[PDB]
Amino acid sequence: DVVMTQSPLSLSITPGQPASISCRSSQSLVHSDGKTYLSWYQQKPGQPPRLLIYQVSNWYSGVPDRFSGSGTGTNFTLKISRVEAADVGVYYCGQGVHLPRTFGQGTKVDIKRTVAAPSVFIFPPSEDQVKSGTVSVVCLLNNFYPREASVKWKVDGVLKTGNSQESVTEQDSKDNTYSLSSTLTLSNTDYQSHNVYACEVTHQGLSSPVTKSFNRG
Amino acid sequence: QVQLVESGPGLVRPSETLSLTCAVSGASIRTKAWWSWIRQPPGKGLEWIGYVSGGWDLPNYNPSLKNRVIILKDTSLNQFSLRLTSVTAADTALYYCAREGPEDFDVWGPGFLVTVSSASTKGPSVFPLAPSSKSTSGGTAALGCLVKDYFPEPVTVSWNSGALTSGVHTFPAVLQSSGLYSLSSVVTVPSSSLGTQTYICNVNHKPSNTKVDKKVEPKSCD
Amino acid sequence: AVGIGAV
Repeated sequence: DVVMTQSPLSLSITPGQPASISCRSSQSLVHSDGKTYLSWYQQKPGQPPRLLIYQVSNWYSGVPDRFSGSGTGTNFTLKISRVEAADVGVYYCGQGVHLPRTFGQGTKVDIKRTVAAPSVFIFPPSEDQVKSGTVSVVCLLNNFYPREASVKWKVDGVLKTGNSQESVTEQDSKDNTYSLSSTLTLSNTDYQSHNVYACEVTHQGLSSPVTKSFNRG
Repeated sequence: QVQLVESGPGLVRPSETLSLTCAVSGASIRTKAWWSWIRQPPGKGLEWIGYVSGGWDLPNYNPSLKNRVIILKDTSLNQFSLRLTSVTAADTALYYCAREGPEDFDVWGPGFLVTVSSASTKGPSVFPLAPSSKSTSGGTAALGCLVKDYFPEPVTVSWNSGALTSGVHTFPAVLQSSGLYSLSSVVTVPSSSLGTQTYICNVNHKPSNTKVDKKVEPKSCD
Repeated sequence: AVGIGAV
């Protein structure tokens, strides 16, 4: 294969600044027809990639001029001149001259923005959940930055470990923020054996960890 | 105007053969284009599987596939299909059908998730995550839907049949110890709206042919 | 690109 290497593999862009990804190939991408067949694609989460550039510097229909491509031979460079919030995602370079077709491993682009403390909510289980056999208590951290945060579960005042699962969204396309859900799963026996449920959130944007709680029933 | 859509099974047993079909509309398959299949294991890079030509030249596949790939084209139905034999867990990924044209890969399908597992399909349970007055963080409250105990991926969650989009976060599914998946979809909304506007989560799980519309409202004593 | 590589 023609091995494609991207650099860096993780690129955090600073607002108001330009950004640059490099892609290097193990062989020349110059074809005998005189053209260079290198392409740049953008992939937002949960959707297929978008064709941005073919033929290192030509733009695909509908792609804005702020995306630019340069390079010769084996060195290629994609620059985002002034970023938008929607521009988070994974960027790939791909050669379309050699078989088998190959792509880079991809560069994950996340934006830098102002810190924001999470909005914290707790969701007690519905009665249907209690009837169902198992119960899930949810603690939600909405719309925070940066990504690092810690959630601790406290039942009747005591720390409870080993029954929780975390899931984090990708950086939002609108306000470039993150959100996190922590789900605590218990039996209804275990759920009704106790009364007070709380999640304590520690995060950089909080002067002190914030606790949200509820009383069973 | 060119649109491609992938269809097939979401579950295939291991060592069996994976069949996927990409239907093309907006352009004839008998054009100067290479109709291609490319796969991506979730959260990883793209692996080029191969192509079938719109003309008369022979198809070519990735040598990494170890002579397990057949790519076929059907002009009468205007579609092309992938057959991949002797699948393993490594073949579990997102499959994209695309058109390599005079520029480059012009158009991609939305992507179809194929999971290689022996486990039996299970539809999800949907529970409301209700907002409360004790939980109002300023002027906005949050409500949502918990989708538990389904298999396999994925489910789709919308709010108010797609009318409500801003402020919605559908979280990545987390795999339980049972072998089933669970996720949550939440939304922030002005607490004033709680008195007037009704909020409905629409969950769809096609592998289990389950569609659930569940309205999330505060508790009867709240 | 279509047709480039089997040439």
